[PDB]
Amino acid sequence: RIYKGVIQAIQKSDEGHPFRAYLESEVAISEELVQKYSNSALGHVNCTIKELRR
Repeated sequence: RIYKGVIQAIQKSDEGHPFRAYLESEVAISEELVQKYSNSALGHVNCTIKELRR
């Protein structure tokens, strides 16, 4: 129930996002990137990307 990332959330396209708002997303990805480690469970693969976050 993401809720935040619902279907209507697509409306964001209508809001014609600026640009910097997306950049900040880097903080979100950073959180996920670390979560990607889960993929590393399969020996290792996504963990390699984690290196980016350092």
